[PDB]
Amino acid sequence: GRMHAPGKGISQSALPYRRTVPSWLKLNADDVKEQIKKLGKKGLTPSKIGIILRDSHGVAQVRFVNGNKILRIMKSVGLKPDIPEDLYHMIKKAVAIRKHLERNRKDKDGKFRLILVESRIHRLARYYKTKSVLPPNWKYESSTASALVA
Amino acid sequence: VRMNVLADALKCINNAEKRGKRQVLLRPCSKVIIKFLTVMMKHGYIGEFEIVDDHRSGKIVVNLTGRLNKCGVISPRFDVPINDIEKWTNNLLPSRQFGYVVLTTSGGIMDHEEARRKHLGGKILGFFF
Amino acid sequence: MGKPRGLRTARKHVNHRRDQRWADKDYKKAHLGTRWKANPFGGASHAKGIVLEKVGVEAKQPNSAIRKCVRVQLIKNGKKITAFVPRDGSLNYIEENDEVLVAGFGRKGHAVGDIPGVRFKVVKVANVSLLALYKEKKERPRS
RNA sequence: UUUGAUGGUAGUAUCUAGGACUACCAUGGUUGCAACGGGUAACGGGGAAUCAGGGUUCGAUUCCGGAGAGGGAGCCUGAGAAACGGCUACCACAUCUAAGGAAGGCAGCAGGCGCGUAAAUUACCCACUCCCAGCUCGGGGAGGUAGUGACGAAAAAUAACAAUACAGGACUCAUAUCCGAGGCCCUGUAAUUGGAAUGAGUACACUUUAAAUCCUUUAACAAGGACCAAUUGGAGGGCAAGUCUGGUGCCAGCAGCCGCGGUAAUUCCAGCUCCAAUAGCGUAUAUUAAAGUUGUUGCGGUUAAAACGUUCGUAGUUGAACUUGUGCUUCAUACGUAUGUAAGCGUAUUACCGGCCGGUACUAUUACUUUGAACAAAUUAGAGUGCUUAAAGCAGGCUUCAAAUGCCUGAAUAUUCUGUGCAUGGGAUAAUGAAAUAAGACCUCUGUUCUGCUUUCAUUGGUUUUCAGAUCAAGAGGUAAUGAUUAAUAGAAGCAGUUUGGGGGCAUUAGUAUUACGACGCGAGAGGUGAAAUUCUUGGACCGUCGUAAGACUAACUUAAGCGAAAGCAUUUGCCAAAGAUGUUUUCAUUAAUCAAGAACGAAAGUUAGAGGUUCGAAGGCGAUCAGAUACCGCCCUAGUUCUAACCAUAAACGAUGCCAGCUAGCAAUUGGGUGUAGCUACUUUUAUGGCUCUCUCAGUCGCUUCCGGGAAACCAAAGCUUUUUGGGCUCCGGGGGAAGUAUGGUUGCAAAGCUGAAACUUAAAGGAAUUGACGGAAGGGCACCA
RNA sequence: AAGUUGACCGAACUUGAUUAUUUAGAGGAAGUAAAAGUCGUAACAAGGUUUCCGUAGGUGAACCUGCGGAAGGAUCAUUA
Repeated sequence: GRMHAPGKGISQSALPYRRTVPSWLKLNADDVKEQIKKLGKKGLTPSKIGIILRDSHGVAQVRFVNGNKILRIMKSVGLKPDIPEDLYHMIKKAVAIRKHLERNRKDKDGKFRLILVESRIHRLARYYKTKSVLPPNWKYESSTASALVA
Repeated sequence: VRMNVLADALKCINNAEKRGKRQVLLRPCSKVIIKFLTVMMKHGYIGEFEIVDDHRSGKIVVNLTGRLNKCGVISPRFDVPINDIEKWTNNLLPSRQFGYVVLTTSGGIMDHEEARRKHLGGKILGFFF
Repeated sequence: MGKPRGLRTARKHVNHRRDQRWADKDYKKAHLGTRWKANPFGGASHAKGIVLEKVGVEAKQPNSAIRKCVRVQLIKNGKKITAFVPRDGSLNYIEENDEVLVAGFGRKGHAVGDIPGVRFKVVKVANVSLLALYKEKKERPRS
């Protein structure tokens, strides 16, 4: 593992075999609709909505309580992001390495960490322009980029 | 990364029978590789194996006898017609008494004795003797 | 070790063995044009010439004998080489500035044994087949 | 690509398409899947040489195709030529000439010169096969046919049968590692001698053929070795074969390599013998096999030659699982058993008529694969066949010794011309494809919208509806389980996440030390070293001491710990940005793997430009030692070490070991995280925490022990799973040693130099891991009056 | 018919550039063979200053020295 790092450590979620459990849920299964988007209107990316509802409702996995995933439910409401989330956070990192480098030069090991994160924004761009959620003519230019993520 | 499931479940068989274990755990059982063992099951080499059905990719816990000697895969899957099927049994299998080279012919997954009577050709999928 | 074992790597394989045959000393010897530029023989088995001088090559030690060679200028491109004559006798049978036929020695161009540098061997001298006049079945003409 | 390159457009031109040519617009076209350029000792293909396969090398050469007639250009006539056994000119060579001029092209067949290692007669005829003409009849150095011919293939002279002569073992038997008789189921050497065969020659005639020759067929002649007379290489090993005899004496020479030879040579030179293949065989160059030393089958890269210093990274090469799978009922079918052809349930594997059966409407795709089609022969594979056999040949055979259109059958089938392309079967494997707030499907078949045109308005015209062959859109609000596979012990990203680490940057700050100076006490020494001297004491040194100041370096704690891509990283504290790992019923959904080119970093030294300048210290200058000492040792020191802003791009940049992935074992430690130990345990009260305890658990890293491991070993849980030439994927590098990382070109650089990178010539060994001796500034343990 | 005007094919020579080979060269400097010459002993034994590497400077010559690295070392190391 780790395309840009040595550390081959494995860790993930272990989703069980049973699907439709909770067998104890208080309300409708599809009343997570009006709490995916009511916390989607607070600017939360669907990673944060997948874990804020593990503890209040507390729903286990959304793709078994409803029919489909969290990102598909938000654009059924109409809260899909301008740029998808694993590029929104991958660019905000590469923004911050450049803002650290416009005051702290002599640093050839924060610069190296920028070439890493920029060589993989160019790998998620090169894929999202194939599956057509990013259009063509969409590049990483690092002079407009800081007004996207902020 | 795994460019074959068939290599990462046939060396895993072959490494566990030269030590003489009686059960091998293979991962993660493409239906290509189930019908490879089913060729080997009905010629005695393999016991009645069990497919644990977890809904990610699958796992098999394959029983075996100990009659196996070398059960590997050929890669890349060379397309073999019928007239050049014996250039791949001569230089590969130990003698023309026994052993098989398994083919994925146009009809199914079969060995090289059933394919030469049914008159089918295909790709080489692996070998066992 | 190495080689790409994918289905569509016939491009790399024939590229590689073309690339890597140029390390072999036997391939590249016959594929560089020096059987005419470096070979004083014209890429061929024999050559004819006219001699210059009858000389003694000092043999490489442990062996120690002056070796009685002949330095000849072949007429094909004027290059001046040194050939070895066998089978003692063989220089009272030469009588300098007779036309000689010269061949190789045996190790496919380069030098052979105790004689350093000398790579060629005299076959006929004044048409009368030196191996046959050595056993006196042919006589060299007094003309 | 000005001067046609890519296209459009109109033309011209040609037999015709066409930038083929013109004019006007357009700016295209090819390219790392190798364009362009160069080389070629390149005519292409059929095919040839050689191997078990996979293959390498060659093909001027009789067959098809192209090409050209000394070099180029032009052209006439002709259906056909840019023809040269046609012409015209120029160029180069030559020719004749009475000096005005005229003609010539053998890379046709012969022949001569020349070059060469390298290749034959200045012969005979159109009978053959066919071609051409006005064309049964002419012509055809096309073609056939003799002469030369050891290129190469085939069949095979150089004796054979007996006798005694001298002789061997063996058979019977006196006898048995002694010995006679029948010496013999033996074979040799015999110019003993005497016999039987014969083609080699020879010669009448014959057949032969266009006329011949040769062979075959042949009346007469023709073998006794002294001749009809077999030689080429070798006799140390590799390699089957005299430790023969004379000669020479590291000479002469031999030997592919290893090796021989120095007045005994198993290797030379000869004699006497012997062994190999034999009308042959030796040598030279090339080439194939040998070669698992080119590696697709099938190599090697820790140490033998070889993982880029590091990581990104495009081209490229490779890429997780998932979809109608079968079950029953059966019956056809090898022996209550076996369906291996098929038929019946998973709501409809394509609608009609014909008498289960045919016309018949309809076919997501490509790779692969089945059988085909399709196409030259010779070759090759090779069927059949007594040219006497043979290689060949495509004939021949029979009734039959016949009479006899009197018969019979030939003259296969294939690799090849491997692939492309086409037809057909298959649908395993592998890609693409589809339905997302539906420009989704059938439907709501609504007529809202269509498109159109042939049949009739007798003919023929106007009014205009229907079927409208077809084609757009349906009255959209209604009837379709109305549509999104998994979530990889793949990746990515997140987290109310808790952390953790000499990771990098910037500030801040501490520690003693080493200097250098200031005071003060002291008194003649002090540095140093093998011994020294250089050196420091105008004594106030050395030393002791309080100090101030400066630049360096961060000890001890310090590990078989940690972090980092690698080079590297250690005084606190703050701030900055980043990272692995663990945890996670988080998120996305194949985004991943590795990598030419290209990018970023890259110890030290060296280089630039400043600021520093303690310690150290190449260079330099002294003192010793030493035969010598430009060295080691000792003194002050310079560039440098230091910081900044750039350059450079190399290290034994090492684990001499590329990266992702799966598997295979013990044993003990520790780094980090998690989770049960009322295991202990610090005390707010025990609890909350912290410390450890054993017990688990991830990612490992160390360590040691041996495999069912492997290797030449040393050795290694990888360097193994490289079976019984094996196969998870990707990339780089090597092919005996030198010459040499040189020369040269290109490129980078301020330079130093870096990344690329040969050949001539030389060489029979270089090298790796181990073993025994050697038994030395190698440690250990011992011994002796030759200590 | 000659002869002619203009176009177009164009040989050919003269000049320039561009390649692609081959060759003469004072001097200079590396390599190989040649052991049997001179000088010293660099390395391998703790080769008598352990060796090697990268990099700079210096030296009749092998070599020397600084800085950094490695063990292919003469330490796999015992020091709560």
